[PDB]
Amino acid sequence: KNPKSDKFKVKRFHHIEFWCGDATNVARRFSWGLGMRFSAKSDLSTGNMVHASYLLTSGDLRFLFTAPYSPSLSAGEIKPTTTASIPSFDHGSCRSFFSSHGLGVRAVAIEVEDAESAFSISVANGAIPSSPPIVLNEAVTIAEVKLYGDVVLRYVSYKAEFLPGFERVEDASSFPLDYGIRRLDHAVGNVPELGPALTYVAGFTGFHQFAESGLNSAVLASNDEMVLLPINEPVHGTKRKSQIQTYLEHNEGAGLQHLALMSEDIFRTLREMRKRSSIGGFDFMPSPPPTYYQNLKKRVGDVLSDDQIKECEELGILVDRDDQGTLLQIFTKPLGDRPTIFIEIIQRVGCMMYQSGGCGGYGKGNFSELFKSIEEYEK
Amino acid sequence: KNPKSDKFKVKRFHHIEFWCGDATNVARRFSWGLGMRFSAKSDLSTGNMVHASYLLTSGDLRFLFTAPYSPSLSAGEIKPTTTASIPSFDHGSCRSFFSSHGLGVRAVAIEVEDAESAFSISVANGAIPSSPPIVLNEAVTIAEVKLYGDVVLRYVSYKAEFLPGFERVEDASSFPLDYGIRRLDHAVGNVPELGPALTYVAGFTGFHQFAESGLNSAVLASNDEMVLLPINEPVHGTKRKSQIQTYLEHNEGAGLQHLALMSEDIFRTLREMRKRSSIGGFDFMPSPPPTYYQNLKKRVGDVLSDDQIKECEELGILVDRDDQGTLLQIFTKPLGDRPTIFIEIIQRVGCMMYQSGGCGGYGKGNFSELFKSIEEYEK
Ligand SMILES: Cc1ccccc1-n1c(=O)c2c(C)c(C(=O)C3=C(O)CCCC3=O)ccc2n(C)c1=O
Ligand SMILES: Cc1ccccc1-n1c(=O)c2c(C)c(C(=O)C3=C(O)CCCC3=O)ccc2n(C)c1=O
Ligand SMILES: [Co+2]
Ligand SMILES: [Co+2]
Repeated sequence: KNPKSDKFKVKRFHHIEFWCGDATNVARRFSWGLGMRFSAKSDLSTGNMVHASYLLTSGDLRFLFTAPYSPSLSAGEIKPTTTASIPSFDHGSCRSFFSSHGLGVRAVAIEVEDAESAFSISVANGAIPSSPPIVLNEAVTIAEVKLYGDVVLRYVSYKAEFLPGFERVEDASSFPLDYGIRRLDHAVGNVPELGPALTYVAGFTGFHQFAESGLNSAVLASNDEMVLLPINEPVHGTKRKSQIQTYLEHNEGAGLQHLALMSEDIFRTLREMRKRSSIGGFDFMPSPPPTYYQNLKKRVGDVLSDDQIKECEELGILVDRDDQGTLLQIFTKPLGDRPTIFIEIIQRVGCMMYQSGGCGGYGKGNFSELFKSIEEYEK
Repeated sequence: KNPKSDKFKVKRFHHIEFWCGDATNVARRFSWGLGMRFSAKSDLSTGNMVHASYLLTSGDLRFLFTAPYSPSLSAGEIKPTTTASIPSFDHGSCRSFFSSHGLGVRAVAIEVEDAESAFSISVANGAIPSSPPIVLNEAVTIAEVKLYGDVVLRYVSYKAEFLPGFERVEDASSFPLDYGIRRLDHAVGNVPELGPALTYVAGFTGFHQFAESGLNSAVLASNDEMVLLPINEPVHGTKRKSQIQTYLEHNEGAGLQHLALMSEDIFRTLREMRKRSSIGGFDFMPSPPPTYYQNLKKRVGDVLSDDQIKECEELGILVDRDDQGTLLQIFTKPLGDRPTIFIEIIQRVGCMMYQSGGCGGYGKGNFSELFKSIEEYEK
């Protein structure tokens, strides 16, 4: 059941912003590892004396990488005269975030009909304000409220290309990489206590809840279920230590756990990413045993052929199934030094009407299926 | 004239250590951009709860990338019980360095006969101590003194594979990249005042001085002139603003300006690096006008053929000449967000006896030749 209770009009995920120590090196690594194109910049070469921000795109997916310059370059500025293109940016906040958490997501940005309205309604309904609405060049409005930990939910609305003050990058420096990633499917937070986190976020958004090893989790969703925000809490005392708890320890508390990126062809995406794992790209979790793929015939043999299943086996892809649809997924190793944030690659099969959001679930059935396949492979 | 006045026995450059916010992403970017192999690690997976350190190698060149973990992971440790593999590391120093300077070189490390002796003699002769000698697993001794700004000169000596506590990286995660880079030729500092900097460093090392647009510079060299440490100061009031002064402003003071990496085949190195510039690697300075390469015939037509000169032209390579030998060189754009540190690729022709250090100079003749070629190309 979907009560469609959004307190303001939400459209889609807009962008994800990483706060970095050096935006250049993270953005170049991610571009190569994920097959994302450099598409916009705001830095010294565009007159920004405050922060360096670089935008990567793949389809509708937008990854922004931002780092602070020396405060000395902008010491004469005040907020009315700022050269920052993202007015919510603050040197001290950014340095403290990265010191505390390491490389990670600062902002989960969603496009809304009216960012000022979304902000006011959010705070009237319990949201902790982070940055008030600011209109950029009379064209785009941006506002921020706290989501969890030091992560903000950023509202963006357009009257009528990324943000004012960003320049399109020169074609020569913009190599058209593309491994098939097309949009952000969901963005997942880890928190110490799920209940209060859910109550807080669902409280100010009106997002509704969507449809024994490590965690409890729930998913908040917008009206059409295209903005999907799962949240995890640890389960303590378990045989193996909870990966949610490890996250909280190494991250210094709550924050974004993983970004799930939808591919239009997960087999091409994983072939291309795995070719680059050892030459600057991303590594993937250790593959499941062959028993997992043997057992896929009984589970999804009506959705995937033998060839398509064998192709899952060579690439380490996981498969889970809903009552609505089927999900192919795989997880990277952590994106940076700490065992904190990672990426999921996903493709969904079914739920055609366009495809409805969350088709096939989030792979929670793969916890049981993995452990069983582990012991079954012990044989 | 070479008075051979080293106050202790110096062998060769050993490694360069970058202090990072996220060592993983910088190391992966550099590995791909420069064709360096992942060869050792010290991080959580090796029991280091303090810092993440990753070592890249190409020939004898060793680049180390280090970033701090949360201090909470090691809060119970004291120096006698540390899990850090580099005992001079300090969370606060590293965070303050990166906050102040951004991504850059913390340590210029040279191998010496006896790091304890080198340290004591250095400080007895004016060196400002940074980290006292520490013996690692009764096998390697490390000590540090201040060089300039927040850069240290690190002494390493071996009784008899990088450092104790570092593990060799798994072959699968160790792709054998190689674009021809073979060793560190020289490491260059920018300072506000050259005289005091030279007096200080030559004072404690016994290094001797080796053989109108922007700077004054001089080069300190070890006995056999294989450890080469140029230092630049700005020249103010010039028509174009000094790039040394821009460095000091954006770096928050003195620091390492560039690393010159010798290639065994500069044409292969530059072909391979330029193929990767727009897909995660490094960008190069804008190429000289065709007049520069037209004028190369008269200057080096006895060293390079027409084909070898035309090959310089397509790759943007610069050529300068000594009375001893000839130098091919090219400069990258800055390695990170700030217009501070960059890399030079070099290959030297001549001075055979082995090749003697500094053969061909450092390209200072290319300041005049570039400006002339600029106006000549205006035509
Ligand atoms: C537990 C674990 C340890 C070491 C590496 C990997 C894992 N690991 C996962 O992290 C994992 C995740 C993260 C999801 C997942 O995407 C997801 C949930 O965890 C909760 C609902 C929302 C959501 O999107 C699904 C299955 C997973 N499975 C099966 C798994 O094994
Ligand atoms: C001035 C400038 C502005 C924008 C980009 C590039 C440049 N630029 C250089 O940075 C440059 C350098 C850095 C060297 C060089 O390697 C060097 C010295 O500068 C002093 C002696 C020790 C040493 O190693 C030589 C020639 C150079 N030339 C010719 C040049 O044009
Ligand atoms: Co997921
Ligand atoms: Co040089």
